[PDB]
Amino acid sequence: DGPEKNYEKTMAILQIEAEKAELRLKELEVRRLMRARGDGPWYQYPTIDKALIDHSPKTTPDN
Amino acid sequence: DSWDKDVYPEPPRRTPAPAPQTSLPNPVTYLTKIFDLLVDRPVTLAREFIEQQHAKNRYYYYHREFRRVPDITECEEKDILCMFEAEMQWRRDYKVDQEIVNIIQERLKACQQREGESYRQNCAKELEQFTQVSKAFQDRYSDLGAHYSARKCLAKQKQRMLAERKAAKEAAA
Repeated sequence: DGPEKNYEKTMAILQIEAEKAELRLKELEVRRLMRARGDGPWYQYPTIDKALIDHSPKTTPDN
Repeated sequence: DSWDKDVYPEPPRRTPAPAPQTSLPNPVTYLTKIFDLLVDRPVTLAREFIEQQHAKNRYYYYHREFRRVPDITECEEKDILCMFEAEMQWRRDYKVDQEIVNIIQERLKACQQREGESYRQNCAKELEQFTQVSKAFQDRYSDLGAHYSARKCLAKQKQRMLAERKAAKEAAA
């Protein structure tokens, strides 16, 4: 096949690779930031649900 | 002819026109015409056959033409597309340089025997055009490791420009 075949295929190879590599670097950075700050979807560790608590009046007041 | 004197130089031919001082027949001319008659003519007519059958069905080819592309100096860093294109262009220009220095190699090599014991004075200009093709080559392509890249070539050009600017400013203090 003509040189244009291989060459046109290969810059597409390089573009896909680079658009994956900078994505990998940004993924490392995002994962670190979101493990440290935590203000986002993942790396959010569980907590206590607010539905378990009860607000109805109790036997003794001020509790 | 297929070639030309401009890129394949050749000194004008000159022969002594032998005029023997003796009456003995000249042998070399006789053996040459004999070798012409029993060797040159049959191969000549065979090639006549070949030339006519070539002309019977002729096909052509063309110079595979390219075009200029953005180079590393104009290539953006991390821009892999123009990066690869400039790499291709620079490598083919490197091959161009190797080929042209090969032509100068053959020019000077053939000139040495062409000009004789006089080669030291007629090929000197040819030698003059060699002592400058090497040095400039060393300026454009030299010491580029074994993974030579258009980026590394640009880095070497960077060395050259900083060195020449340094010399210019140290001359100007």
